[PDB]
Amino acid sequence: XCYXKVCT
Amino acid sequence: XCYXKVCT
Amino acid sequence: XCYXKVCT
Amino acid sequence: XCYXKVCT
Amino acid sequence: XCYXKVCT
Amino acid sequence: XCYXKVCT
Amino acid sequence: XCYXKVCT
Amino acid sequence: XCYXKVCT
Repeated sequence: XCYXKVCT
Repeated sequence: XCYXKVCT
Repeated sequence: XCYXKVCT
Repeated sequence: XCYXKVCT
Repeated sequence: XCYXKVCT
Repeated sequence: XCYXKVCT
Repeated sequence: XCYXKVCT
Repeated sequence: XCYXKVCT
C-alpha cells in the first residue's frame, strides 16, 4: 500500500 | 521516483 | 526519522 | 538492510 | 539485490 | 551505469 | 570506503 | 580482485 511517503 | 522496490 | 516500518 | 535512502 | 548504492 | 557484475 | 562486500 | 573502480 502507501503510507507517509513510501509506496510498495 | 522509484528504486529497488519502493516509490517515494 | 522512522515511521511505520522504515527509516529514511 | 539499507539501500538508497531507506532502511528496513 | 541492492544495498547502499550498488546492485549486484 | 553497469559493468562486469555491478550497477550504480 | 568499504561496505558490505565492495570497496572503492 | 579489482576491476573498473571496485575491489571485491
